[PDB]
Amino acid sequence: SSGDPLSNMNVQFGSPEEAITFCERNGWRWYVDGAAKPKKERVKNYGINFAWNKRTRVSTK
Amino acid sequence: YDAYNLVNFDVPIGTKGDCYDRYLCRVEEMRQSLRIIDQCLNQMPAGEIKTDDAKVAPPSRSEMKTSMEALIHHFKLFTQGYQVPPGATYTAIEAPKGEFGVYLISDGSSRPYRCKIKAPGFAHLAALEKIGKQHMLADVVAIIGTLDVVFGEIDR
Amino acid sequence: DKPTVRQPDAVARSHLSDFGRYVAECLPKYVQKVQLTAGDELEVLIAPEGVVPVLQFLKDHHQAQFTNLVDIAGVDVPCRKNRFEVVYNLLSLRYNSRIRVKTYTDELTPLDSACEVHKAANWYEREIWDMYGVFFANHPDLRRILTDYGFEGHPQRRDFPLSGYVELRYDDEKKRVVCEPLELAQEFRKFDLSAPWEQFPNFRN
Amino acid sequence: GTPPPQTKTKFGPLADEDRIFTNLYGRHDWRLKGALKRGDWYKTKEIVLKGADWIVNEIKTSGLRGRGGAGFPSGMKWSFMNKPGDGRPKYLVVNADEGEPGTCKDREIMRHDPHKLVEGCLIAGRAMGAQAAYIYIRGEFYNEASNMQLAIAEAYQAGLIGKNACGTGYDFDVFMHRGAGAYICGEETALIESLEGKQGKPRLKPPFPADVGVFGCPTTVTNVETVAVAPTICRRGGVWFASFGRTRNSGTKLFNISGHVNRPCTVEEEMSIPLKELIERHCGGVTGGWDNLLGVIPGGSSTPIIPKNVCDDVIMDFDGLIAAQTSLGTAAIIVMDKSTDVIKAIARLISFYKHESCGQCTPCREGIGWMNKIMTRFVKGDAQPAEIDMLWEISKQIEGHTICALGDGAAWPVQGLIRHFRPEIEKRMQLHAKRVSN
Amino acid sequence: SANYYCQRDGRREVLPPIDLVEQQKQLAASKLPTPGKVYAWD
Amino acid sequence: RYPSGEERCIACKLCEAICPAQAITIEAEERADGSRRTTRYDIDMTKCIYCGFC
Amino acid sequence: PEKIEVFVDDIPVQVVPGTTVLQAAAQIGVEIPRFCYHERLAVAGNCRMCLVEVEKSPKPVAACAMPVMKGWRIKTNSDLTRKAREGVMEFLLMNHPLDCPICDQGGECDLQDQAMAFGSDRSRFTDINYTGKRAVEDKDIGPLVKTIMTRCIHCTRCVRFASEIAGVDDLGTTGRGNDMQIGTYVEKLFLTELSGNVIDLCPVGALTNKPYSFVARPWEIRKVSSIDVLDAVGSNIVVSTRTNEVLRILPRENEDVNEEWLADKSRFACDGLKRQRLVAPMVRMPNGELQAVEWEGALIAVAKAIKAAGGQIAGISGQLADLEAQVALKDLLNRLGSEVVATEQGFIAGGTDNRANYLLNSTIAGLEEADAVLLVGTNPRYEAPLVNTRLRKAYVHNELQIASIGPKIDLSYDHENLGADAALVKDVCSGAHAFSKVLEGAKKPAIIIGADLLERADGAAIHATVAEYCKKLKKPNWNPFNVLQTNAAQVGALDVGYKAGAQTAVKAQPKVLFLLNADAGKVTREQLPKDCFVVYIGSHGDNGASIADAVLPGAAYTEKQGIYVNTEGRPQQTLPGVSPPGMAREDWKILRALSEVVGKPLPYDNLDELRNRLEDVAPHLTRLGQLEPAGDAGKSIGGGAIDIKLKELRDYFMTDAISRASPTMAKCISAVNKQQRENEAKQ
Amino acid sequence: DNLFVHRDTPEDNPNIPFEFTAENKKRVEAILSIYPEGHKRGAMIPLLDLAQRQYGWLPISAMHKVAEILQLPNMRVYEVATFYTMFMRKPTGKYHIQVCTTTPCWLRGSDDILETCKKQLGIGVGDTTKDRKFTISEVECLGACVNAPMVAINDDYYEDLTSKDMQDILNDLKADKISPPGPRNGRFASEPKGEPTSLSEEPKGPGFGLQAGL
Amino acid sequence: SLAVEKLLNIDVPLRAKYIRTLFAEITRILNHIMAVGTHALDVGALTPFFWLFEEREKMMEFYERVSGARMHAAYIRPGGVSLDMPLGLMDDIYEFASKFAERL
Ligand SMILES: Cc1cc2nc3c(=O)[nH]c(=O)nc-3n(C[C@H](O)[C@H](O)[C@H](O)COP(=O)(O)O)c2cc1C
Ligand code: SF4
Ligand code: SF4
Ligand code: SF4
Ligand code: SF4
Ligand code: SF4
Ligand code: FES
Ligand code: FES
Repeated sequence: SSGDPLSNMNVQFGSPEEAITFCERNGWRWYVDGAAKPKKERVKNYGINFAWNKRTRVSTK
Repeated sequence: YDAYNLVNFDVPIGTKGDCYDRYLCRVEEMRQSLRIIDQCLNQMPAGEIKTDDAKVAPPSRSEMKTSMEALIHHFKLFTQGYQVPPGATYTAIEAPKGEFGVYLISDGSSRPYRCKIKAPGFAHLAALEKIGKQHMLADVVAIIGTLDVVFGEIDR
Repeated sequence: DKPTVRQPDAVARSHLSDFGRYVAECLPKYVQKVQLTAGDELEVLIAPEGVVPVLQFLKDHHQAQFTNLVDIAGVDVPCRKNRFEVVYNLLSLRYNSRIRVKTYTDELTPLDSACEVHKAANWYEREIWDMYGVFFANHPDLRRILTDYGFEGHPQRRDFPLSGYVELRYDDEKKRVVCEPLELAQEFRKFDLSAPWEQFPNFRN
Repeated sequence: GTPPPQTKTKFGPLADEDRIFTNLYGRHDWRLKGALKRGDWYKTKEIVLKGADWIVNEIKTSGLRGRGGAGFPSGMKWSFMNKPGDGRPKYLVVNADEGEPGTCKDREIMRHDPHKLVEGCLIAGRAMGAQAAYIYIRGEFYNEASNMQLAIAEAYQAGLIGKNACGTGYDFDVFMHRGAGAYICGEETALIESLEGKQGKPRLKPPFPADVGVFGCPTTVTNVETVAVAPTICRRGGVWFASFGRTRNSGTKLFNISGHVNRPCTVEEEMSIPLKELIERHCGGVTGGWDNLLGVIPGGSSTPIIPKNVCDDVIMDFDGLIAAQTSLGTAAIIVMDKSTDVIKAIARLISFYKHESCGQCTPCREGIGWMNKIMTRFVKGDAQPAEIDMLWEISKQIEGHTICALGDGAAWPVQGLIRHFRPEIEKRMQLHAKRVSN
Repeated sequence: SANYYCQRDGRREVLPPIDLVEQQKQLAASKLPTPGKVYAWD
Repeated sequence: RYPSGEERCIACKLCEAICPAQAITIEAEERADGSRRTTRYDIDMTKCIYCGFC
Repeated sequence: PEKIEVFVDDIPVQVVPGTTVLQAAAQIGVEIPRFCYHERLAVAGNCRMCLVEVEKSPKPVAACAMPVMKGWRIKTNSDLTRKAREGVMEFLLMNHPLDCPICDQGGECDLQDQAMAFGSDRSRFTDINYTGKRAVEDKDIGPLVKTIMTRCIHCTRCVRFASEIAGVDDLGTTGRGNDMQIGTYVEKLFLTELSGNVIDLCPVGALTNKPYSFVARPWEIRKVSSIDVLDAVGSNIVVSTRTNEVLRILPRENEDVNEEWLADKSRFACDGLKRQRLVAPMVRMPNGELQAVEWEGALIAVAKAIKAAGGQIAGISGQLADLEAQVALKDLLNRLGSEVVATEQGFIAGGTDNRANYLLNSTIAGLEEADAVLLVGTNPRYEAPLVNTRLRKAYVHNELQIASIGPKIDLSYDHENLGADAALVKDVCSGAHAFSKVLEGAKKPAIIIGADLLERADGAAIHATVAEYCKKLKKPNWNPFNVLQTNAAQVGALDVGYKAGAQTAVKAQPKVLFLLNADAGKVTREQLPKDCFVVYIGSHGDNGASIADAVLPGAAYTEKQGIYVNTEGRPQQTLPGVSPPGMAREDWKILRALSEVVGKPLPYDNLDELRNRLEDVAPHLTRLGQLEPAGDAGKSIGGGAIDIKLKELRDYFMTDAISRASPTMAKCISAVNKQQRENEAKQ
Repeated sequence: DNLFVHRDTPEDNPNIPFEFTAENKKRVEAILSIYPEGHKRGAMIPLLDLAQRQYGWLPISAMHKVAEILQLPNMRVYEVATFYTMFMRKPTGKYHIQVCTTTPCWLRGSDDILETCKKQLGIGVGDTTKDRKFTISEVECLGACVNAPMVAINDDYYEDLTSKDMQDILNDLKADKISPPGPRNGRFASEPKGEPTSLSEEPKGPGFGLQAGL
Repeated sequence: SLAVEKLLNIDVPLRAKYIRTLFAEITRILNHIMAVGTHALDVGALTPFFWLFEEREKMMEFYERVSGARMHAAYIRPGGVSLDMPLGLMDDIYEFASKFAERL
C-alpha cells in the first residue's frame, strides 16, 4: 500500500531546459540529478590485441 | 472494411425522421444482418485465423513447445507487447448506434500515447436538447430511447 | 504477392494529395503545414487563430463539404512549448472522405469555439475543457461535463496522476459521502515496458 | 609485373626436363648429396646477392599464383613486405598441413625433396626481408617431420643456411615447428595463433599478416609448393615458368588424382590440361570406363562437384574452372563413379567440416552442425523436398558471413551437390517415402 | 524454404508523413481537386 | 499441477505482466530443492475480469 | 589528425581514421546490434551479429572491428545487412534451450530484444523432433554465480573480462566446434572482487546472480539511482525496488567514478539490509537487559542522561553515516557546549584544514592516464577495487610500471615490491632508489597512500615526507598526491570539521557518548568509565550496538537520502528507494528530535534547510557530481614495519557491518575456505 | 565419449606426479631456445607432444608441468590441450590404431577396414582394449589420400590396406613384432603402378637452362 | 483492431475477415434487439423485451461457444481473431437464423 499519488508518474521530456520550464510553470520544487553525459573518444581496433613488446597483448583466443 | 464488399445487402433509409421510421430502419437492419449472416454461412474459405507476423500475432502452443523463436516472441508479446510504429490514425466503423471511431496516436513505444473514442451517442445526446424540446414528458422518454445511447461510451 | 502487408489505395492517395495542396493554396495565412500520413489520412496543421475560419471553409467550399464533425480529440504533449494539441476530425459525405485539422494550444491560451460552424462541438470542446483545461472563447455553455462537481484539476493532462489525488467514502458522524486523501490498498505496479533496442529505422530522422 | 602472354593453343604433357620435382617418386636420394646432383642449391649465392627487388620482379614476371587454395598471386604477397619496418623483425612462415581431403602432394615434397623447400625458404627470406623461417607440420606427419629436421640439420652443417647464408652475409635461421593435428591450422591466421601457443582460432582480416602476424611481427604465410617452385623460377627464369598454361594461370601444378581410379597417383603437369586427358594418360582411366564416371571433385573439399557433362570439356586452370562454377583450390582430384552414392560422400565431407570447425564465430559454429543433421536425414531419407532449397539458403547464410573460407568451403559443395544432383535427392526421398508408406 | 521476414515486415515499411507542399516543390523543380469520388446521398 | 504431483507454476510472472487490471501479485524465491517456484500467488478476484489472458 | 568522410546510411559524417564502422554508426545515432562488442573490453569477431554491407564489396563486414576508410558508403538498413543478421542469429537460436520462463535474464535478455528487432519470426529448425539441439553440463564456477552453460552463446565476454580487467585467468574456452564450452576445465571457483560484473557482461544470462535467484522480473522493477557506501569509491549504482523491498544492486554508468563496474561487496550486500536490522528503540533497563521501548520514552531517557552528564559529552561518527547526520550530530554537540567530535578511522594531526591531505587528488578517471604509480602500504584490489580496475587499464594500455611498499600482495597485475621497511619510503623521497628516478622520469606520476598508515602517529610524518616529494613531482593539471580512504564517511567528516581521532572521544572521557553508525569495534566498555551512557544511532545491530545503553534505530543507505563524499571528493546523494522497517527513521531526524526533547533545537526542520546549512559550511558540498580541483598538499620516520589490513579475500568480505550481516559473504568465506582446505588435502 | 570437462579420477589427477627426464629436460631447454624471449608460449605445442612422447598420453600433471615451465596459468594450457585432438587426455593403449573414414578413403573401402578392426579387437571407436595394448580411435584425415585406405599405428602410415593385409598387420602386432609400413601392393609411395608414366629418365642436374645475366 | 492494424500496416486473412463480418452482424442483431426491447419498455410494451431476449440469450450462448465468455468476448484482436470457431457452430447458427425470421 502507498499513500503517494505522484509516486508512479514519469513524464518524458526532450531537454532539461524544457523540464525546468515545465516545473517552473507548475510550481514544483525541481532539481537536476545529473547533466548530459559527454562522449569520450575511445580508439578500438583489432591490431592492439596482437602486439610486439606491449602489455596489451591478449591471452585469450 | 473487413470483407463487407464481398457480401451484398440493402441499406434502409427512413423518410420522416420520427421514432417510427427509426424503429422500421432498425428492423430492416436486423433482416439485412440476417441476409449477411446467410451469405457468410454460405461462403467461407479454409485457412488460417490470424496473421502470420509472429511479432504481432501470438504463436500457437505447438510451436510454443517445439520452436524457440516462437517462445521468444510469446514472451516479448505477453510482457511488453508489439511495437506499434509512431503516428496517428482515425478508423471509423458502422456500429449499430452510429459511427464508432477510434483516434489512436502512438509515440512508437509499447503503449499507445493517446486513444480517443468517438461515441456514436454523444452527438445524439447533444442534439437531445433541440429534439426533445416542446414535447411531452412521455415524448421525452421515447426520444431518449430513439437515440440509442448507452452511457459507457458517452462517458468513456 | 505479399498477403501479410496491408495494400494501400493509390487513387485515395492521389485525391487527398490534390485536395491537400488545394487547401494549402486556398488558405496561405492559417494553414501551417499539410501532411498525408500512412493509412491515407490528411492532416492539416493550422495556426490557432485559424481554428474557426478553416473549418468554416471546410464546411462551406464546393470541393470541401465536410458536413459532419465526428469528434474533437485533445492530445497532451508536455514537452512542447505550446502544450496541448487539438485534433478536429471531419467527415465529408458528398466526396466520401475524412480530414484532420490539428492546432496547438497553451494551458492559458484560448481557442475560438467552432460552435458557430458545427454544433456537435457544443459538447465536444466541453470535454476538452474538462479533461485538459483549455478555455474555449465564445462558448454558449462551458462547464465540466464528465468529472465530479467538486472535482479539482484536469484528469487527462499528463501532469495529473492516474489514480487521482482524492478518494470518497461514507462517514456516519457527518452522515455524508466525504472526501479523503488517496491511499491505495495495493499500489499501481508500474511496468517498465520501454524498448531498449530501436525497431523502426525510418522514424529517427 | 606484366607476365608474358602464352599464345599456345593446345597444352600437352609436361616434359621430364620441365618437371621441377625430379625426385617426387623417390628413386633418388633425398639427402643433400643427391640434391646437389639433381640441381638443387646451385647458384643460390648469386640470386641472394642480386637483391630482393630482382627476385620479386622475377616472381611477378613468372605469374606465380597461390597453391594453397586462395589463388592470390605470390608476387603481390611478396611485394607487400618489401616496405621498410622499424624495430620489428620480419618472418616467413611456411604452411604444410593440407588437411583438405584428397591432398597428398606436399607431404611427398617434404619427404622426398626437402632441400628444395629449404632453398626456397632462403630465397623467399632474401626476397622478403625475413630473418627466420618457421615451418609448421601436422602431428600425424612425423616421419617426414624427422626427414625435414634431418635435412635442415644437414643444411646447417653444410653452411648453406645459418649465420652466413652461402657467404652472402645474411642471417637466416630456419626453424621447424611441430603442430598438432588440425585442419583449421592450415588457415594462415590460425597458424599464426598456433605458432604463438594459443588455440587455432583464426584472426580477423582487418589486420593483415603483413601488418600484424606471428609474435606481433610482420610475416607472410606461403605454401610448400610455391616456396619449392621459387628457386626453379629464380634459376630458369620467369618466362620459362610463364611458358606453361594460359595467361593469369601460368605455371605447373602438382595434380594428385584419387578415388575410383585404377591408378591413383600424383604427377606434375602443365596447367590448362584437359581433365579427361589427365586421368587417361597418367592414372590409367576411370574404373569401368569414362561412361561409368558420375562426378569429380577437382580440388578437394573446399571446392564443389563437377558432373560428367561439365567434366567432358573442362580445363584445369583457375579461370576455366571458375567459369564452370567450381574453384581449382588445392588441385586434388577425387573421382566417383556410378556405383558410388554421392549423398554419403557429401554428408561425410560436411561431417568433416563440422569436426574441424574451430567454433569461434557463429555461422560455422552452428550451421555446419545444422547441415550435418540435414545431410544425415538426406542419407537416411527422412526429409521432404522442401528442405532442399532451404539447405541452399543455409549455405547462403554461411558463405561470406564467416571469418575463414572454411564456411565458404562448406557452403560450396552443398551448393554444387544441389545444383548437379537435386533429382537424385528427390528420387532418394521418394524411395524412402515408398519404403515407410508400407 | 522461400520466406524471409524482410519481405514480409509490414511494421518497417511505414514512413513518416509526407509534406505535400515540399513534395510538390521537389517533384516540380481541368477539374478542381476533390477529396474523393462524388457520392450522391440525396 | 503435474501428473507427478508437482505444481505446474514456475514463477515466470507472464500472467501478471499480461493481467490488464493488475489483479495477480507474484512473489518468488528459490525453493529448497533448487526449483523455481512461487511463495506468493495472489489473485484479486474483485479486480479480475475473467478474460483468459493468464 | 584529419577527419575522413564516410557516408553512413547515406549520411555524411567526419570521423577519426582509427574508428570502426560501429563507432561512426553510434556517432550518427544508429545502434548496430552486437553480442560480443563491449566498449570496455577488447574487440572480437565471434558473435557475427554486427554484419553490415558496404558498397562495392563481395561480403558483409563486421562493424565492430573493421576500420573505416575514405569514401565508404555504409548501408545499415540495406536488404543484405538484414538478411545477414537474420541468418546469423537464426544460427544463434537453433541451439538455444527453451528456458525463457525459467531464465532470470529474460525481460532484459539481449537475444529476446534482438529477435524482436532485426530477427526472424519463426524457427526454421525442423530437427527439434529428432536428433535435437545440444545440452552441456553446468560448471561450479562460484557461489556468487549460477551457471547454466546450455544458454551460453560463446560470445567470449567473460573470458576477455577475466584476462583483461579482473586479472586472473581462471575462465577459458574448452573444446572445439559445436561442443565448445565456455568454462573452467576443472571444478574450480572463479574468485575476484569483480565477479558480479560477469553477470552484467553475460548478454544471454548463462551466468546469473545467485543471491538474485528467481526473485523478481525486470519489467516489474522500480529502478532508483543511488550511490553505494560500502566502498570508498562512491560508485554510482541503481537499486531494484519492487513492492517496498530491496532486490539487487546494479551498476549505473558514471565515467568519472565507476564506469559500469561494481565490486562484489558493493553488489552482493543487498541481503545485509534484511538481516540483523534494528526496528525498535531499545533502552538498557537497570536490571541488566536491553529492552525495546517507545520512541518518546527513549528520547526522554537519552535527554535525562544528557542532563545528568552536565558538560562531559562526546560523539563518534562511524562508517555508514552520511553528511547530514554528521552535520546534525556536530550541531547538537556544539549547541550543548561540547567541542569534541570523533570519527572511527584515524588520521594525522593537522591534516583537517587542507583537503589534499585526505583526498584522492588525482581523478579516478585520470588514474588510467598515469605512467608510474607508487603504493605506500595499500592494497587497492580490496580497499577500493575500481581504483584497481583503473590501474589495470593504465597497466594494459599506458604501460604503467608500479612499485609497492609493504608485504607481498597480488594486485592482479605484475608489480615489484620494494620492501616492508618504512625507511625506503624516505629513499624514494631521497632519490637514491631507482624507482625515484622512474617517478621523476615519468610523464604523469602518482603516489598512493593507504589510510591505515595515516592512522599511525609516526607514519604521519611519512605523509609530510611524501608531500615534499610531491613538490618535486608537480605537473600541470595533474596532482601526484593520492590518499586512498577505506570508508565513505571519513572525507565528508573531515570536510565538515570532525576530529578524526577515535581515541579523542575516549581521552575526553564523556558521561554520555553518541555512536553514529559506528561498528568498527575500536571503542569498548573497559576504556570508558562506569558512568558512561553509550547511545547508538545506526541501523545494524553489531559490536557498536552491543555496548550501547540506549539503541536508536536508523535507516540504511537505501532507506534515506544523504550525501556521501568519496576519496576523490565528489559529493553524491543517495535516494530512498525503500521505506525503513519498523520504527526506524532517518538519522538526522533522530538528532533533530533529540534536540527538541533536550531543549536546544537545531535551526533546520527540513532537508533543504539542512542543505542550506551545508552551504553555510562549505559551498562544494552543495553541488552534486561536480569536483573542484584541490590545491597542493602540505619528520622522524619510525622503524615499524608497514602492514596492510586487507591482504586476502576473506578479510575483504567482512569489512563493513552490512557485509557482516548478510549470509552471502558467509557463504563466500565458507566456499573459499572449503576450496583452500580441499587444495591442502589434495596437496 | 569424448568429454571436454575434467573430473577427478584415479587414472588422471593432480596428485600423481609427472617429472621430465634429464634428456627430456635438455629437449625442453632446446625447444625453448627457438622462440624469442617474451613469446615463449609458442613452445607449448611441441612440449605437450613431448609429454605425449613420454607418458604415452596426456594427464593433467603434464598440463601443470608445462604451465609451471612457461610461467603461465593452468587454464591456458587446459584450453590449448583441449582444443587439439592429437593430445589424448584419456588413457590409451601402446599401439594406437587410428583409421580413416573421410570419403577419399571411404571410396576404397575404409568401412571394411573399420569393420575388420572392430571384429578382431572386439571394441568400437574411442575404446581401449582391456590389456592396454590396442586402441581404436578414428581420426578424420591423415594427410595422404592417393594410397587409400590408410591407417596410422603409433605415427607410422600403413597404406594400401586390403582386409587381409590388415589381418596380417594385427597378426604381426599381437605377437609384438615390427611390421613394414607403407603401401602393401609392392608400390613405392605416391606413384602409378606398373609402368612409370612420369619421371622415368634421369634428371638433367645443375646448370641446365640457366637464366641469362645470373 | 482495425486501428491497430492500420497503424501496424498488416493485413488480416479472408477467414478472419468473414468471422469478423459474421460476428459483427450477429452483434448488430444483439444491439437492435437491445434497442427494440429498451424502446418497448420505455414506451410500455413489456412482452417483445422477453420475446426477443430469448433469442438474444441464444446469441450470447453462441458468444460463449466461440470465445468462452457470454458477453465480453475479448475475441477480435489486432491481427485476426484469437481462436478458430469450434466444430458444429454452423448448424446452431443456421438453425437460429432460420427461426429468427419467424420470431421477428
Ligand atoms: C580452413 C582453411 C584451411 C586451409 N588449409 C590450408 C593448408 O593446410 N595448406 C595450405 O597450403 N593452404 C591452406 N589454406 C589456404 C590458406 O589461405 C593459406 O594461407 C595458403 O597457403 C595461401 O596461399 P599461398 O600462400 O600459396 O599464396 C586453407 C584455407 C582455409 C580457409
Ligand atoms: S569460420 Fe569456422 S573455423 Fe573459421 S573462425 Fe569461424 S567458427 Fe572458426
Ligand atoms: S501461473 Fe503465471 S508465473 Fe506461473 S508459470 Fe504460468 S504465467 Fe508463469
Ligand atoms: S482472467 Fe483474471 S487473473 Fe487472468 S489475466 Fe484476466 S483478469 Fe487477470
Ligand atoms: S538466454 Fe535469453 S533467449 Fe535464451 S532462454 Fe534465457 S531469456 Fe530466453
Ligand atoms: S558465459 Fe556469457 S559472457 Fe561468457 S561466452 Fe557465454 S554468453 Fe558470453
Ligand atoms: S559485435 Fe562485431 S562480431 Fe560481435
Ligand atoms: S581422406 Fe583418408 S587420409 Fe585423407
